[PDB]
Amino acid sequence: SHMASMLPEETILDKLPKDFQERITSSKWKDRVEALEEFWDSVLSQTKKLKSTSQNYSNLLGIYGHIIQKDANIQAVALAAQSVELICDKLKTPGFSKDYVSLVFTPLLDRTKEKKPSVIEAIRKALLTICKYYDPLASSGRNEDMLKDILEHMKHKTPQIRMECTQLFNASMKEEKDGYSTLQRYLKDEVVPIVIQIVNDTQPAIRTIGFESFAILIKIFGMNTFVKTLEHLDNLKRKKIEETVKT
Repeated sequence: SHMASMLPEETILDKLPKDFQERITSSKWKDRVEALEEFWDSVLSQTKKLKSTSQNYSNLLGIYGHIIQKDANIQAVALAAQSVELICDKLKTPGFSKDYVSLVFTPLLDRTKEKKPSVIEAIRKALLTICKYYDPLASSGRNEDMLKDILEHMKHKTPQIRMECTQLFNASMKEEKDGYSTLQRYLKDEVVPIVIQIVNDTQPAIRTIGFESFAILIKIFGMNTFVKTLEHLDNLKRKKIEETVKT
């Protein structure tokens, strides 16, 4: 006698094998991967909607975060990233809390140093999903901590990290449809200085991402507000950016 017809919520914490803790902390690579893969194949991969109430996902997410941050086996890293992505996407907000985010966000940003296609793709997907539910550019300003973390990684000494994190930031700018106010507050004093460094990088792959960043910024705020910055860049780079705005 009610109006809603909803998808039932599911639980997964009760389905973690009793030897999960033991296997996930084993020195043997196969022990960790089998534990991760079996839980993924039989439980997580088929999950459609997760229950938040009285379900404390911190331990599990903490385990995944630790793996992403320190595991020497990139296959275990990929599996952990895939698992985190799933939990965030099926629990959504407010269930997947900022406390939960803290257990996995920096680890993922740090691990963007990985180059193996399948591994970095898994890390990328988890980061994009987390940023979808917790928009770093949120006008509320609630996620500026995440924004600062991303901006800091865009200045990382490791080229792969600068590139991947700048691409993540670009995705956030392109996906934004709920207010540009926060992005604008960070624009001239924090964002532009970093994008300029990316655009002037000696590596062409990095410069390309930088041109994309500036082009996106121009499509959002307009050309006029960046005239001073653009006029200071090398003539060739300015032209590259203008051309990218069209593409």
